[PDB]
Amino acid sequence: MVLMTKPGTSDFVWNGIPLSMELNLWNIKEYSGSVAMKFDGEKITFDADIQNLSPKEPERGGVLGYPEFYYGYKPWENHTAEGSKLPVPVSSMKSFSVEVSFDIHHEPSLPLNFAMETWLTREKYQTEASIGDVEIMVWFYFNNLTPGGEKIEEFTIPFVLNGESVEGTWELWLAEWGWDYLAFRLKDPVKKGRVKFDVRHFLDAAGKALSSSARVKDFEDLYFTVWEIGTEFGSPETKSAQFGWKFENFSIDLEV
Repeated sequence: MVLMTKPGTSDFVWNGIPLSMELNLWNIKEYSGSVAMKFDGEKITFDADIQNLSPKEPERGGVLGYPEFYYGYKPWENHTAEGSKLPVPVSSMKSFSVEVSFDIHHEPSLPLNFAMETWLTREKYQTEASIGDVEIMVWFYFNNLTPGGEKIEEFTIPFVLNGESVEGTWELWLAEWGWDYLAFRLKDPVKKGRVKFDVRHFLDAAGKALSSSARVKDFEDLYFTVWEIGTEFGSPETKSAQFGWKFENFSIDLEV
């Protein structure tokens, strides 16, 4: 159904859910080698064997790319597939569960993570995030990579792993950049498996962590715009990257 072999975005429908896939190499100046992202109606796969890498914005440090798929409106791209129910204000979200099976492989030293995220914005359809907005990530896996900012707290948050109810311990990392960056990183990373969890628990934790903020105000009034799922990779010193992944059994349930 969808095959992309260079940076780009395509919409698709998976189990009746309208989505967008983005072979996202946003911070890569140029590369040699190959990338391929595919959706065949039942699974999305991504593979990369690229070299000659260097950051597009060196001084910002951080990752090189984030191949991913998402439901909703991604502000930085002013894009959403047609028929999405997002954005919705945080306060209207009773629940938003996400379930997916994943299998990630990568050369051993590669800075990489399996991360999902949303952007909470003051206006519904912004084209950028700035002071007053929030980026919230949820990392189920990481290899030789720490989130931006610094660790400020740990949260116990439940989820279903391979069909079993478990309690994860999540480190919350915070950075105040052009917007507020919050990353919850699971202490026992999982490289492969199936997870089902409710985004509402992460939004509840973020709100508690930002209640004293001088930048983020009226947290519950922000708009939950999108749910992105992918793998960030790279660092300012990564010159080549070989990894790939497969996502299957995806579903989301939004209750407002």
